[PDB]
Amino acid sequence: KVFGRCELAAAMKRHGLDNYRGYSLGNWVCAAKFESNFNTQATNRNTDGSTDYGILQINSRWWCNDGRTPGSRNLCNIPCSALLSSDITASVNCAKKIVSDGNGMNAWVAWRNRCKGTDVQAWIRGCRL
Ligand code: NA
Repeated sequence: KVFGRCELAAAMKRHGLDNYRGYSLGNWVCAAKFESNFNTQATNRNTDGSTDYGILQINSRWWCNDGRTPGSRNLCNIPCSALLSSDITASVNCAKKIVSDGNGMNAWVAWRNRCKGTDVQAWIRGCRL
């Protein structure tokens, strides 16, 4: 599924991500824009052979099991395939664990490089929320 901007903002809010760990909803929308372009089926292979999955490009190194990342953990206790669903519940639940891990949203390198410090409210501007 390819979400619209305000449609994803609404889905993230419904799943309790708005101001989760003090990150406003525009921070989450901005991260999703630059990680996946709002596509739940987004995948990206890393040079180390881990893979990033879904709207927030969650990595198999630590967070999900894909059976092909030697030495990796599955700290969200999910198959990485669950992160590709039209239903964002698994991605949101896992992102809550990631952003609690100690470096906040810096875990998302696209957030640090493209969202952090910017006018992230623009990402929810005009949305009925
Ligand atoms: Na893994």
